[PDB]
Amino acid sequence: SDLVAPSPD
Amino acid sequence: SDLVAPSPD
Amino acid sequence: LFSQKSFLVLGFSNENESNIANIIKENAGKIMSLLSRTVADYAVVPLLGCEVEATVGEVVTNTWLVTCIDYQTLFDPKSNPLFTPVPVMTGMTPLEDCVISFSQCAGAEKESLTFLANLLGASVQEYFVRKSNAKKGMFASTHLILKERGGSKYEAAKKWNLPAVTIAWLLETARTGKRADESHFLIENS
Amino acid sequence: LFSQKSFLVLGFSNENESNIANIIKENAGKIMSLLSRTVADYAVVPLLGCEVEATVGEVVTNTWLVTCIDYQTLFDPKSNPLFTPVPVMTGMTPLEDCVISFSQCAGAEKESLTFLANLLGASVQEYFVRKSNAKKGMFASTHLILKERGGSKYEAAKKWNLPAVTIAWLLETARTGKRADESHFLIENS
Amino acid sequence: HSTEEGLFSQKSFLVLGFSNENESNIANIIKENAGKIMSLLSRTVADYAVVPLLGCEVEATVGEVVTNTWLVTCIDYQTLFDPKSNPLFTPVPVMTGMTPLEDCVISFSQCAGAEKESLTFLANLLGASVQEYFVRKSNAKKGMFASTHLILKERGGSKYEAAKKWNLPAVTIAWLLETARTGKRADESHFLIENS
Amino acid sequence: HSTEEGLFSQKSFLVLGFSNENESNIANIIKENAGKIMSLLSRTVADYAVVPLLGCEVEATVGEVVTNTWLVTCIDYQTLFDPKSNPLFTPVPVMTGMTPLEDCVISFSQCAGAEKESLTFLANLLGASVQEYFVRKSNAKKGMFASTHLILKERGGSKYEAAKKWNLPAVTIAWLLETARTGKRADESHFLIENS
Repeated sequence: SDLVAPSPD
Repeated sequence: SDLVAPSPD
Repeated sequence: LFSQKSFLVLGFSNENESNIANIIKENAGKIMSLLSRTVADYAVVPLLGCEVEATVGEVVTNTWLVTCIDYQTLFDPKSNPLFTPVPVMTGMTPLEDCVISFSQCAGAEKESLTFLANLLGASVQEYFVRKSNAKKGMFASTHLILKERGGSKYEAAKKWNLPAVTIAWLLETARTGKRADESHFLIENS
Repeated sequence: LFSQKSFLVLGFSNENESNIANIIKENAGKIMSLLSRTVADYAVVPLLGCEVEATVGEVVTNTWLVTCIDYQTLFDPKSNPLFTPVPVMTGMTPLEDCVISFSQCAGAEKESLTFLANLLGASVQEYFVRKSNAKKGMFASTHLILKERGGSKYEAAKKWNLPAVTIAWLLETARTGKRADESHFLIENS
Repeated sequence: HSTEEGLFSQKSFLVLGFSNENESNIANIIKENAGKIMSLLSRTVADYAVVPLLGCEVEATVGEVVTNTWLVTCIDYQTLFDPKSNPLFTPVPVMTGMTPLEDCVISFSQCAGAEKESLTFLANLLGASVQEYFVRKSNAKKGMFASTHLILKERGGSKYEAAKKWNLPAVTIAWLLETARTGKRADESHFLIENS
Repeated sequence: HSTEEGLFSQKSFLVLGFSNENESNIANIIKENAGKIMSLLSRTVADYAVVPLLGCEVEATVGEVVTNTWLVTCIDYQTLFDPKSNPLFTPVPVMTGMTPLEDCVISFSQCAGAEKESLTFLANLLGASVQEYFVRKSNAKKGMFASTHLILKERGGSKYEAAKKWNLPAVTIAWLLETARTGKRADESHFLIENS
């Protein structure tokens, strides 16, 4: 992608 | 020039 | 000049208060007390206004005082918007990317206009220029603020296609905290 | 947890003071008086510090309190720079053109780091991105702030050639009011 | 620590008391670091007046009076040093006309650059010779003179150990400044580097 | 690397072409480092003639003609640099009266002290402005101008990476010297820091 997701917590 | 001078006062 | 007029001086540091009272006395005006005597003919306040706790004759700015003394004429406070408190949306900097030069403005008026421009975030340069120059230390101007069609800087704004606008443009920007639309205030439409 | 420890709570609005005193009492700590009793073991203050008029045991931040309660462990205040007042050059916004995303930060630590970034003028986005996108409402990131070599965002910073820096970078920027040199704090040199 | 941040961005300076050459040199250095230069007839109060090490007249109101030693030190380390943190950053009090260090030979340790240049100026003004190298014996053939005093900032380093080993006085910068201030050669025993 | 060894022990110098102020300043610096100062009427040939960056007349035979840039650099690093190892250590050829860099704004990386001061002098002589900080956008409010060129010595460092990232030219010192020597703004593409 072009877009890195959250640190989910 | 390229540059207009003050309102001297 | 100010013979038979009386003044309160409010909102200033101790030093500036004493300085303004002295200028007033030189033009034959009288200075009043806290919990005060009578209602003063004029209250002199800072440009942006301040608290006015007493009923007073006309709330006026130090800009008005010095302009009256400079032209030795008692101007109506209603004749210029800088003679009375100027509404400012506190904390707003709508002109942060602008570079202003003034034309046809002098003395106290020019000082106050410069204060307002900087407070809103613009930088003010004495000279009006179209190309930044690192060696002479001048930045390209974005706006000309003036009063009349005419003059060197007017002509320059036309040659360089830069907006040349009325003082009303700056006061409305200050009042709202948003950059006014220059195209509603062009000097060309005045 | 906080059995036999006593606390002053200082510098907060009335509401926030009462809220922090209540959290302290739930972990068995005791809350002290003005003109005070004895010198408290801990004084809890805001993140940026405040006036501490009494000799006290350790000046600590509300960030320390919540982190201790969250991990149910009494951390040494010296073990993390956010557990004690953070020096901030007041009025300075050295990161005004930056866009930060954080990695490996959670809870109270992440909240405080975000507070500091915004106070210095940066905008903080939960997601780390390399190209602005109007439709999804995300702006390209300039900086990654993290703790360790590793993780999704670390790898992304490398692919996109964006600086990935330590928390020390932000605290030093805050302390001086000038953007620190990222190249002295790279995660790669840690 | 400042990348590509301007050091003096949004600060303004008067420069007073210097020769034409040093005036242009100082204005030029200030401008390279984003500072602004104000006029003698300017409307407003400058943030700083930059003056010589021993000071000069500052008649117009300014924010802080600072020395070029302060200016140059800030620019060299790209760090905004507090002017009060080192006594050479603001005018230095000197009893004019006194030469109390006339038979002394000083070497400095742990001083570099602008600071060292100004300390050397002061020692020469008080009548002393300043030598770059710290040696215990004059040697005519090699053109070196033995130093009488080491001035330094902290315990440690080659010249510090050499002064203990050769049993020569090692004193703080305050010793030199105190002598200049009073016009009398101060007592070395109050300023031993070992006491601190 | 020299403890308490004198840097210029047993060397002699003429100092030519400077003002009275710089003359005394240079003689004083030489003497602090154990060098000898010779007379205009002296018997013998001095080891060195110290001259301005652009040179001046040297009518008496001397060992090597060197610039104060060389002098000061040696003294600052307590290292005896070879005068041929850096082109600014001996007079620098300048086509007098040419301003080929008149619209340029230069920042330097990896240059410090005396070297940097002399390179800045040269850029101003050729008509350019020198800015301490390397930025890509002028900002009127903060008083900073965007730089047009980075001049540096090696690949690496914050300003190098910034010049690649912002796609601005990064050139060797030779570019600046070559322009001065010829009086025409030289071709940046022969001097990219990346090619070396």
